[PDB]
Amino acid sequence: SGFRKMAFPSGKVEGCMVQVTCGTTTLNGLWLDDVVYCPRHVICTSEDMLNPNYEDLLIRKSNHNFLVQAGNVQLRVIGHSMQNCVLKLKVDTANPKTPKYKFVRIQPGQTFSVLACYNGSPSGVYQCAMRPNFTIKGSFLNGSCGSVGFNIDYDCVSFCYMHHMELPTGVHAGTDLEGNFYGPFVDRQTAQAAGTDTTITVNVLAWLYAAVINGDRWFLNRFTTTLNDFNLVAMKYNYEPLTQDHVDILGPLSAQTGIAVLDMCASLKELLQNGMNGRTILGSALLEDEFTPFDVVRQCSGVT
Amino acid sequence: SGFRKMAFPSGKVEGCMVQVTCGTTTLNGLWLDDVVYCPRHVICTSEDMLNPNYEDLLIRKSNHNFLVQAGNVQLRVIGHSMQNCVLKLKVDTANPKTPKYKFVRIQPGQTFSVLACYNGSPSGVYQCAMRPNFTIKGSFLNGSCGSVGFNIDYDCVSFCYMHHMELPTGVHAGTDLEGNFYGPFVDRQTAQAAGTDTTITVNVLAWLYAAVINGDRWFLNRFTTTLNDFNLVAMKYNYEPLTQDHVDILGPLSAQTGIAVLDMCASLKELLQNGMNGRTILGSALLEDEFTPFDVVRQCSGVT
Ligand SMILES: Cc1ccncc1NC(=O)Cc1cccc(Cl)c1
Ligand SMILES: Cc1ccncc1NC(=O)Cc1cccc(Cl)c1
Repeated sequence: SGFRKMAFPSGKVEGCMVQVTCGTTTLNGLWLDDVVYCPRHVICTSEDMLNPNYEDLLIRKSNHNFLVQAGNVQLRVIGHSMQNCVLKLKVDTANPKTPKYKFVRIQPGQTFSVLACYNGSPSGVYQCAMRPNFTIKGSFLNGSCGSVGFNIDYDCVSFCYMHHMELPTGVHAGTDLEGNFYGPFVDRQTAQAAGTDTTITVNVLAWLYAAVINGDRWFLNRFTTTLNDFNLVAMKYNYEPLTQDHVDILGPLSAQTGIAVLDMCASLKELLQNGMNGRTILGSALLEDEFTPFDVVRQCSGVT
Repeated sequence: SGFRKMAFPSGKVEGCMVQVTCGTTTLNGLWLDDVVYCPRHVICTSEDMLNPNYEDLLIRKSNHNFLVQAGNVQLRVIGHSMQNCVLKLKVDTANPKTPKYKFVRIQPGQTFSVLACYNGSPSGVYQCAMRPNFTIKGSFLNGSCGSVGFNIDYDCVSFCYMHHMELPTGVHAGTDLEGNFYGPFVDRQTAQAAGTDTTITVNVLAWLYAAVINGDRWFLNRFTTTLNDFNLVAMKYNYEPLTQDHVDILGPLSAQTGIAVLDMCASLKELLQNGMNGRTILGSALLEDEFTPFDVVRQCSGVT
């Protein structure tokens, strides 16, 4: 019993964190096999960030200008290349701590753990969601760039995110491990708009199922609804429209609790229209959307 | 910018997790140097838990009855002893992954990271507080017993908690690494009362300081208060009385923000008396008490 915002154990990722220095800028890199991945803005100075020509900037750099340090040992850089917004530094040594891994581009609404790092050293781990507007509400300071987001399936680490930038609104933006930004963001010191962000409806419903399982049932009512009626309410409250695909992934939780998905939707509809009236659900006074249906199943069954 | 419920990187602790089996019961153990620590209830059957005589139960067991498995390799048990509510299994091999460590008994209101484990395998990491009533609101299932709570200071892991029991109210109880329970709990299948739990006032004030630093300032008002006036309000709302010691630890945050501690108390007083009026602070619709003043300083400065 109990429900927590749980992150994956960060050990396999800690063994991959390195510090990358280029000139005066230092940030985090990910050392997998004989390649170090880091944000390409490591090659910029503060003046460059206003409007960087990354190709021209990288041309003034050689293998010896990239200082890669793993813990306390220096790695020899024998190759460098830019792929989208990431730099790939070929080193002469394969990381002995390289776990089984994959690079994956996650979908908005999906969750992942973040290992926040400074100077190649891990400082903390937290669980977050990729917002529908492709931003993350992380906790990152200067020096955190290159910190990564991941998921773990038994022994395989699926890297999904690399931190690049804090928008003027305090929210965060980054790339997949191929250097493609999630969202319309560019790695430039210019005001950039994150779109209107919506609440991840399917995740809120999954979290209401987690609440029923853990004993918080006060919100369950004698009502039901339809996908069309519920979506009229979701639209009014800036919730993502619920589709049959979302209903299908809620199936295991609906089977476990015996509460049909559309019945849970009617509870959510009443919570949206009436608020919580000063009550809490799973220790929260608001509707939580950072737990996918898979996260609820994993946590509620103890998957290691 | 941004403020998250961040846990310590769990890597140094993952390398210590083992599975301990005794008869038909399996739970988690902590392998440090040549000793495996686990809850003593590993020696009980379901029938024993109603009223166990642990000394009599342990006498029927020999070194060979304790099956300790680290990952996939078996450890040879050469000694066994009971210290309070923990079993200490001497193994013939020192854990090569033993980090620098200490055993510490934490105070109520202090925070720590938990590495939830099943069959000696880590499944998740979350940050929590030891409640003033010595319980923790964790996320633990059957098989999680022996999962540990810790803090990390540079390279030293301070182990502070071992999970033993879920109370009939869904809250959790456990021991320090010397087997002493936090609270009045006994490792027995009997209804046990956790006292009245209060909100950790100093942690809420530290979190309001984290809010001001990150931009959420709407709650700041034109008022001030005294320790005695504030404590009258704290008493009414079941908040821990604030002492000069608490004011002293809030000093660094007060210096950083330029908001005197008693001015922050007046904001908290108005929030307690008026609620949030539908607003949020750091993405929360309630007053958060799981961040100590040290956690706010560490997170807001990027301590690795
Ligand atoms: C200071 C900080 C805080 C949190 N995360 C990240 C940062 N750093 C930056 O955003 C630096 C920067 C500036 C313009 C473009 C890019 Cl790609 C990166
Ligand atoms: C089932 C479960 C869920 C979460 N944490 C722990 C558990 N397990 C137990 O509480 C088992 C037990 C029973 C009576 C006394 C003691 Cl010390 C331990």
